[PDB]
Amino acid sequence: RIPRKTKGKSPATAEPGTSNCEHYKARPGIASVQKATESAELPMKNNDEGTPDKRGNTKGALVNEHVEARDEADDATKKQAKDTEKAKAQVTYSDTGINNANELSRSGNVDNEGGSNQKPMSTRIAEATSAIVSKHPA
Amino acid sequence: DCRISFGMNGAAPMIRDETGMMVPFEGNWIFPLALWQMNTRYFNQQFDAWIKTGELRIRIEMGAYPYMLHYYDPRQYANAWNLTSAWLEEITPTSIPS
Amino acid sequence: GYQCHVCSAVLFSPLDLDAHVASHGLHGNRHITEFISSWQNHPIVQVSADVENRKTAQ
Amino acid sequence: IPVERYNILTNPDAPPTQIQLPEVVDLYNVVTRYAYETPPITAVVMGVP
Ligand SMILES: [Zn+2]
Repeated sequence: RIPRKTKGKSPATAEPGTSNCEHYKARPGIASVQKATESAELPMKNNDEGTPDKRGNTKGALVNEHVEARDEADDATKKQAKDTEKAKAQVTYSDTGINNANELSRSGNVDNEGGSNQKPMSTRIAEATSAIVSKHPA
Repeated sequence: DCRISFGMNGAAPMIRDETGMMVPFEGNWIFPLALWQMNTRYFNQQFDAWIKTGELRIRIEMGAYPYMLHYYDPRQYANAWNLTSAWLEEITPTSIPS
Repeated sequence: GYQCHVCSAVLFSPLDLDAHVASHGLHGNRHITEFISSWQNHPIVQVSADVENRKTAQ
Repeated sequence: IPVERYNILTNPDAPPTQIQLPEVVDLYNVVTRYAYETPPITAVVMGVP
């Protein structure tokens, strides 16, 4: 049966019409297009930070966004330079020429509620429960 | 616009005319050479068995070509299907043989 | 050698012919898509991602 | 034993595809089984002059 990719909740003579031989070279190169369209096929990369996890916490990195997006833009330009053979990238995403000071991406400084996730949400909820508790006497 | 509809249950496979009609693998036909070149594989598994035995007759217009001569003794048997099968096979979208 | 008439694929086994005609929906006593050109002999098929052992497949 | 859940067996006048689904669920209903075929996508690709 078909396996599961993710983890789960657990006389007749041969007719003379053909005899194959290689004759026609592919003029743009069929495998050379095949590798490039394999590379172009690649699906959409996940961006899941800033979203609630299983327990209720964000899945980010405790960075505010004005440094976070500049960081990931510089890292994208660095990966672009690694993808190219050259050392300094021609196309760049950081320090392009226009300013980007009113900018903010998604990451895990802020929760959904709007406050700072310097403490976990599960910690805050368990804290609010444990603030009021009653114990029977002796 | 030239498509090949296969035959079923013994009925004849047919071909698309430029008048939009459909016709079996019979009768005198006229091709531009470029059509044969663009589908030079897929026609070979469709036509050659009808060329060798049936009376399907094709005239392929191309204007100019280099040519090859082969001679024979008329006192004996002769057959050209090896040379013609070689030629019809070796037609390439890029090139043609003589 | 073998070949089917509904395509121009070159086949070898009679069980391979019986397997191939089921793609067109025939019957006699696997992949995700199967293409075939009309000038070259380079047919291309495609297979799912998790399955290993790619043998000229996308 | 619940007579009200087996409508087809206990009503001689019940239509076969009758359900009373929002009120009470039945058992022993009229299920319709299939047998399809999903082929892979094929294409014969011709050039053009
Ligand atoms: Zn076929």
